[PDB]
Amino acid sequence: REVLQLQEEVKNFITRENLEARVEAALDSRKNYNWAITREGLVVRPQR
Amino acid sequence: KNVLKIRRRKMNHHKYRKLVKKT
Amino acid sequence: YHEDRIRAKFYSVYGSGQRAFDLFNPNFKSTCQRFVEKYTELQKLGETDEEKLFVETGKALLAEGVILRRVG
Amino acid sequence: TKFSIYPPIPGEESSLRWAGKKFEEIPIAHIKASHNNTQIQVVSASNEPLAFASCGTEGFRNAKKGTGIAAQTAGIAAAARAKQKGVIHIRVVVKGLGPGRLSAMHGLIMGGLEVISITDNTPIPHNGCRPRKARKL
Amino acid sequence: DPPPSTLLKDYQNVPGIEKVDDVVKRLLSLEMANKKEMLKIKQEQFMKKIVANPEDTRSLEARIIALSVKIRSYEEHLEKHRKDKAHKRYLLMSIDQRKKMLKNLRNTNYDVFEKICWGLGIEYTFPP
Amino acid sequence: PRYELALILKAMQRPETAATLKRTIEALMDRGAIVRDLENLGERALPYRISAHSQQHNRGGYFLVDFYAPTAAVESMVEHLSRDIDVIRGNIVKHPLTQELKECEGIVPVPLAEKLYSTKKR
Amino acid sequence: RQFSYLIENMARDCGEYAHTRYFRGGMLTNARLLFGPTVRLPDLIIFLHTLNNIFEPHVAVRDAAKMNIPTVGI
Amino acid sequence: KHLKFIARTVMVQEGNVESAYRTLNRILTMDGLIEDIKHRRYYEKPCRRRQRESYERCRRIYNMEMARKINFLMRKNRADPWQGC
Amino acid sequence: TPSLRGRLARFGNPRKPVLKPNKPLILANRVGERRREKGEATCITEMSVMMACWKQNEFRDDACRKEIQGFLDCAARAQEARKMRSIQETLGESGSLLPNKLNKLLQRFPNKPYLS
Amino acid sequence: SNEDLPISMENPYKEPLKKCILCGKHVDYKNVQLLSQFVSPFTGCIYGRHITGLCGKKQKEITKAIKRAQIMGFMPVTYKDPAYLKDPKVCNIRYR
RNA sequence: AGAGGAGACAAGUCGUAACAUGGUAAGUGUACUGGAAAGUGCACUUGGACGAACC
RNA sequence: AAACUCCAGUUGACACAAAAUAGACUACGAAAGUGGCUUUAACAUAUCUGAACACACAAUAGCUAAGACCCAAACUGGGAUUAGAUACCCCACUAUGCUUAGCCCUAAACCUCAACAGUUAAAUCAACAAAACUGCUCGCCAGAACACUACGAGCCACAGCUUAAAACUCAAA
Ligand code: FES
Ligand SMILES: [Mg+2]
Ligand SMILES: [Mg+2]
Ligand SMILES: [Mg+2]
Ligand SMILES: [Mg+2]
Ligand SMILES: [Mg+2]
Ligand SMILES: [Mg+2]
Ligand SMILES: [Mg+2]
Ligand SMILES: [Mg+2]
Ligand SMILES: [Mg+2]
Ligand SMILES: [Mg+2]
Ligand SMILES: [Mg+2]
Ligand SMILES: [Mg+2]
Ligand SMILES: [Mg+2]
Ligand SMILES: [Mg+2]
Ligand SMILES: [Mg+2]
Repeated sequence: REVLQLQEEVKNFITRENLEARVEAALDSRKNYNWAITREGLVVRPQR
Repeated sequence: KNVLKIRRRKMNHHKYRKLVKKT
Repeated sequence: YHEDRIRAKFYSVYGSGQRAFDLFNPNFKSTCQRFVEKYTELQKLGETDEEKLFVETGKALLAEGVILRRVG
Repeated sequence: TKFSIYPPIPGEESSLRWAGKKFEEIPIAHIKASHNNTQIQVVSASNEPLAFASCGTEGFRNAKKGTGIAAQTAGIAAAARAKQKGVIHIRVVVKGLGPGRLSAMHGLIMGGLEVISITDNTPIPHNGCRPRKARKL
Repeated sequence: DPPPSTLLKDYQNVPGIEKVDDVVKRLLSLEMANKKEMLKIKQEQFMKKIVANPEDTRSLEARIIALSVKIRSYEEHLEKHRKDKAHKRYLLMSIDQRKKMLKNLRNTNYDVFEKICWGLGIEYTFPP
Repeated sequence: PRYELALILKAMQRPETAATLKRTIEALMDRGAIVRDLENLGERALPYRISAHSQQHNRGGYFLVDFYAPTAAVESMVEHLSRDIDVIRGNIVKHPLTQELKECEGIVPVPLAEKLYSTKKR
Repeated sequence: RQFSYLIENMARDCGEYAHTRYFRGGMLTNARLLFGPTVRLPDLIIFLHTLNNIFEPHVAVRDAAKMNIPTVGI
Repeated sequence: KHLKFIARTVMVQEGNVESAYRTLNRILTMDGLIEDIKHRRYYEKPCRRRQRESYERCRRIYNMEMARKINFLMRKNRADPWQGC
Repeated sequence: TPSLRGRLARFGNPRKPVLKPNKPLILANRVGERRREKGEATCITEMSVMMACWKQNEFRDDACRKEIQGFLDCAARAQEARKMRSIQETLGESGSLLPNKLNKLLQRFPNKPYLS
Repeated sequence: SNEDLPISMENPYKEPLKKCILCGKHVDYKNVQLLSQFVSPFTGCIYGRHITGLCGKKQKEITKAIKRAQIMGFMPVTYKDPAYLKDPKVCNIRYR
């Protein structure tokens, strides 16, 4: 199962072919790892 | 405990070192 | 005791009964004790599934007219 | 609104003002309170010196420098000079835990300067240089 | 050393691993894994080469082979870190433990002891 | 192993940033890494002033490069990022998702220690 | 002290004796001095509370054991 | 290298400089900065530092346990219910 | 409360000791006395104002009357506040309880580091 | 034998062990918003476990993540990031 | 045989090093220095203490 | 007081040094030791004890050779104190602390509590300390002082380290 999942993932990897397209897509996109926690243990996502 | 034995050994060692330095 | 698991589940589900314990009356039956008695009666009737037995106990007590307000 | 002890942040829109000046523009009063001295320098937000006063500059000498009284006198002198130069409100930044850490501030208030904020800038190394050896007393 | 293209010990016995992408083979190879995976592959190779039962790990032979692999790893580590006293001690203690294990194996099973010595290239020398 | 290169690049226009990212990923591939994803965290003011290649940076563009590289390529990539001028600061870590989170039942209470001193009368 | 009055009343009603106050040192092992050479010590001591007010055994337990007085006790 | 007028800064409320300085000192004390500065005036040798830390940890344990006992028994400070017996 | 498990040097404790107390970690049946706070010189600011006015006015009391009166009022307030502070310490309202009453309470419920 | 005698079994009334607020959640050095919840607003000092309330494992994870973020340019060292001053207060400490 | 060391004998002389926080806590290793006990640096030990709720 | 005023204060640039808070955690290592971050290698033994006849380590200090040098600091010099002050207090600076390559191999190297397995039963237990024990094994001990000494021997150590006595003396220690 892990090998099958890895084979599925490999399709989306950055190669020397789609390097420029993926770089442009990354520049256009944004990734947020920020989220706060509450005293009750609930995650609070940013307002984006 | 007290350090009387340690003090005796300390004086012995100090005097021995000074004797070695002298001679 | 065997009834202790039933009592703990009852306290977790319906919370402490709004009826007040009267520890001076030796024949006092708390709402939890009534639940335990009904559960034991139904278990003697052949039912074995714990969740189904609990649900039937709650439904029977509600039908008899017992107030059983779940904590959630 | 509710008063906040946190200072306003540069780059953020803040309604707080002091004589029409933003928090980023208020002059800064640096109070170095050493164990034997207290020095107070008033500078502009653009880092232009305006006044300077230390316990030594007030005629206090030797152990008399490291007292609350000398620091208060230095604060009064520095505040007077700053007010002569046109300073009204100040952001106080104090470094050191000398006797003149607080009294000097009082002197500024006695001199006629309003303290809008107080900041501690005491140099606390994260285990950098090694200080001198412990005294035997 | 095993070739870097060698698959990991866990992934070499999954069906159809030869039909996966070359990138997948790289990921599951010893190239994209730490040195301990290479040590495990070496241990498996030595077991298949020497011991009668490759699936037995509690036997004295399996312990000797594993300790030999650990000793080789320690020597390779010390060749680069010549001032690593902790690993020097580990190497010396492992050498002594392997000598003890070889003494026990020689006392118990001599033919298997000879097979161990030949396969692992151990020259068992009696202590002075 | 699986590594994550956290990269802070000099705040530049889009062509320069794209060229720098392409150069970095190409260097990773040349050293043997298989790049899996490039995640942009955006451009933000740095928490503190950074002096890199005789230039003080107040803002930087944050990116992540998840990849699988042989253990020997990490040192070479660190050297390459050190030599680069467009990189304010680059740090390669082991990928956090690799380390699986062991389940925690809960905070086990610590009872007060007992029998630390003899029960003889004092 | 919650039951001192009740125990004293019970002892008076039954004709026996009570001690619900601070047990002075020697009321049993030194009775011949405190009371007199002809004092008669109890032949049975009943503790309705074997612990003193600091959660230690009542000294009268040990003293009655010394004086060979059987002790009934809750 | 960090921004200024963010760390260890307390805004004065209506010219109450006394209270602002008290709050700043309380913040520094609770964060332990004041004790750190005082101990960093002269170098504390590692053996002395370990001895001080051990003494302070034992003191903290004892003080917390004594406070717990005092709070536990404080309810028993009420009036004597069996006065005279 | 900080843990004590495996801290002290004891038999069966494999690790080196964490704590090395010079006294046994056993609760005493008494608390420390109500420690006095070392008095600081008071009314220094008003004294400074008065003395500066004296220096400016050549120590002429007529000109400095206001500051002199302020300093005198501060001195009287300080003395009366010291007396009131002694009264408050006798009262014990500021603390949760006086050390004497706390010692009485601990006497009622003593620590038992022994068997009986 | 006797039916009314007690039976050996686990404590049915035992409440589940209290879980730290971060139990089961991944702590990452890039999550500066979360890490800022455990640092002093004024001095940037990492709060102790008696303040945060986290277990030992999560306290160590938070500490290492904060150090990594501070050294790698994700997090300020001498103060809490002002953008995170209004985040939920999960630390048992009051200065005022 | 000129001398060194130890112990006893016990004086007088110069200080007061240790025993109390012994008035600079004591001590170990080591290095340097000093009329002399000894002093100081560096690391270590408690065979010291830190007064033991808050203040 | 001496000393520095090419000094002090702000701002900016700025390290072969040291690693606040976390740490109220008690983890790793055989011990010595190890509390900034990242990566690589990596933390012996599927019975236990076992080398002082070996092998490998061993804080700090110290030697040798080449570098770094912010800060600290033996020695030294100056100021002060003192009857004196070869110290405590203040100032300046060096060896040294750091890096690399070898040495030296000592500590109150002590948690003065050996390794392994087990017990809490009692007859628990001189005192204090950190409760009393059992089985097994190794190492050590046999009045004080002479004595961490002399001689002999070994060592890269040459005013050294390890092993280590005896004579005279006392009724104690
Ligand atoms: S409470 Fe679950 S890991 Fe801390
Ligand atoms: Mg002698
Ligand atoms: Mg003396
Ligand atoms: Mg002394
Ligand atoms: Mg010394
Ligand atoms: Mg000297
Ligand atoms: Mg062994
Ligand atoms: Mg060494
Ligand atoms: Mg130097
Ligand atoms: Mg210097
Ligand atoms: Mg000096
Ligand atoms: Mg360094
Ligand atoms: Mg040690
Ligand atoms: Mg020696
Ligand atoms: Mg010798
Ligand atoms: Mg010889």
